[PDB]
Amino acid sequence: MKLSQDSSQIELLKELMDLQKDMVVMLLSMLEGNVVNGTIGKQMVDMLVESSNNVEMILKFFDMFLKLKDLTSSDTFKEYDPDGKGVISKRDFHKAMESHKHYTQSETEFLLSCAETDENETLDYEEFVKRFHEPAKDIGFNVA
Repeated sequence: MKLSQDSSQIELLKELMDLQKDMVVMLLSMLEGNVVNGTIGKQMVDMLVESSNNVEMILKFFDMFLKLKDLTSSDTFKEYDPDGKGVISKRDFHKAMESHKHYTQSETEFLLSCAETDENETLDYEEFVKRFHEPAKDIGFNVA
């Protein structure tokens, strides 16, 4: 949550999510040979219950950075940016995520903060998506 807004720690965020992927891998390894209603599975669900808030916040991170893809690829976004140039205004981006409306206002402002601002007020949303979504696609798979 903290590193996403800043633009200098992209590599640190990537390393952190790599560590998260390895942790989920070890948990899946923990879950080998488990029978239905197994003791290890019960202990795992207990751990998730103890870490409920953190799991919730991670899931929100992943869900917004996964819906970013079809938000960008929707036709509403492509008509807020009719040209195929690939740069959209900040106001047009705000209006696009409200026409899509799959994002709340909190998600709206968080995505705006995490998006790099430009002097032309037109950010490369291709750069935005190919920086954020693909890591989300790669690591969130293990959580799912």
